[PDB]
Amino acid sequence: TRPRFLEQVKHECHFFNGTERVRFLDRYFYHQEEYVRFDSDVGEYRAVTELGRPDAEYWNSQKDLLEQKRAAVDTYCRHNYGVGESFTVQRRVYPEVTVYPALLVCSVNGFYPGSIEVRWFRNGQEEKTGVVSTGLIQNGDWTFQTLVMLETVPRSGEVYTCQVEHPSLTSPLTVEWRA
Amino acid sequence: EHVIIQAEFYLNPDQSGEFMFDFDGDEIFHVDMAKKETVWRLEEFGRFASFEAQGALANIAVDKANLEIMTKRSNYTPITNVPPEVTVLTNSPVELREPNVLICFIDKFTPPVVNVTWLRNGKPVTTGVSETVFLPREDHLFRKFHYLPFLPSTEDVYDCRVEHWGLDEPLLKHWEF
Amino acid sequence: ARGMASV
Amino acid sequence: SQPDPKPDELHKSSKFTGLMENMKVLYDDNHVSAINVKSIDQFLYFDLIYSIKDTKLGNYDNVRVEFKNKDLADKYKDKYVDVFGANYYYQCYFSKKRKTCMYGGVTEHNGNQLDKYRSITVRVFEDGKNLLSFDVQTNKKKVTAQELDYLTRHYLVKNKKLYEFNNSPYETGYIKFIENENSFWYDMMPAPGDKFDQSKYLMMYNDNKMVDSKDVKIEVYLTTK
Repeated sequence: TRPRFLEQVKHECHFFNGTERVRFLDRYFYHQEEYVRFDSDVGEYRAVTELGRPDAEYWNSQKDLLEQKRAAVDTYCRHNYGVGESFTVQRRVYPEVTVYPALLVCSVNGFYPGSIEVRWFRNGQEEKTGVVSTGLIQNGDWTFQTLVMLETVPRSGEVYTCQVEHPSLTSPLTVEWRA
Repeated sequence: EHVIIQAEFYLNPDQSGEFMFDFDGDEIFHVDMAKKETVWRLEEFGRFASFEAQGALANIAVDKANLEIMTKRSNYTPITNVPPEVTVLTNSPVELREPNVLICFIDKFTPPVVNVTWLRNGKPVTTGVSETVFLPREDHLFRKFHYLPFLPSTEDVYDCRVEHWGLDEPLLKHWEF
Repeated sequence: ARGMASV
Repeated sequence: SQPDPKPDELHKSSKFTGLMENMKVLYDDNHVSAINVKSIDQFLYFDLIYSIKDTKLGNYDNVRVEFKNKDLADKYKDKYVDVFGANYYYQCYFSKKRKTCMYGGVTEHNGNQLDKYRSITVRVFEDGKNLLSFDVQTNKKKVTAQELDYLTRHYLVKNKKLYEFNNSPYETGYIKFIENENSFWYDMMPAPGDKFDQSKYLMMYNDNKMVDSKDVKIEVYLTTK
């Protein structure tokens, strides 16, 4: 029952087009409320709320740490990006695609990164209507999954194809299911 | 495109903290403050990079210091409990006798404290379980994953039991084949 | 990797 | 209780390429010691902070003591204890509401005192031969292995150059504690590499292991290079 008090700190590096445009943010929070932050595009600490006022003024008076934060985009952001690039930015895990009835379901699992494209085809033609997706689901272990269902109006001998496009592949991945 | 976040937090009166690196929503690693070592989310990450775990403690000590100060400035205003929404799903499509993983996803909640228990046919399961630490969200609440490897069977039923001060009573998310 | 210091 | 070191399982000083001085200073003259004191705060749930002042050279006012787990910490949080251990400064971090850090070394004060100092004999073997034997003293019925390890090593640094500024005259070395045909030991040499992490080496004391001063015997095994 004892009331809780939480302090959170988030040092973020945002990358646009590789490392050409980098934005650094030094954020502080009391519970879930951000009270002070340093922004690369500003060059100083600004109080987000009155509780941060004393900090923004005191920290900005210290020319030693402002120098440090103003160089963060290079010494911290770009440096770390280079160190982790091979296993984060360039991580490629191909997906596993499964097609099963009961309405047709196309399950795409264990892929990374999240950018993917799943399409349903009926006799060589792409299906637009009767297609529902669950969206991108994170498993928490650096893999994603997604299910794309197709409302099916049965027929004799027609073939259904689930086509998947993903960065880890050379060409689209396919799975054909015939009744 | 991409975001790399070094996330930290200290909690009173539990006197516990966390220090982790996040890449586009996934944990690269977190620091075990008692063993003073770097715990990579995936083993292989350790073969490509390194991190001086002890450095994390310096940041955590400073975090507690700021907390002490903010606790007073705010006139001892405590945190407001936000109950988590729980989802239970599987790692891949289910097929009898084929290894799979049950995922209990706990989302949108604070403070970062939860009791998660897996139940098979109403009874506690602790063997083979693993979990992630608290992951940060953009709204500054938290996420957390708990796993249970299992062999799909028609005679077993599972429940993910979550306890959180934002809930009047334990929440139970059920799953069955 | 380099750490950024909390202040 | 513990199987004696198998050759090759022991760290070898020749495989250490950093400054042995970093090891030497942990077992030199300075160390933490305080009688009948009580913790005044905690940083993390598995530690206790004490306000012990470095009389000699005045380097610290507070000391962080870390334990293997939360249980150990809760057990002594509100008790008056005697503190004794090897301390470090590099990578020592915490905050209350300079400083030094250490692991374990805590014994409950009351009923643990002796009117006179007791002698624990140490027998030193160099290449299997017992050329030196001396005694270390304690006035505690129950002492941490840490205190005895520190006293024993400090004597060896002064008299056998156990650790020198660059390296050591010995290749391997381990200290063995025998208490009623029950025993355990510690590797006295740095792990292989070019860097020595004092904080990680001292962590082996965080279990706060204790022995009976009346029963313990100490044997030190050293091999020459």
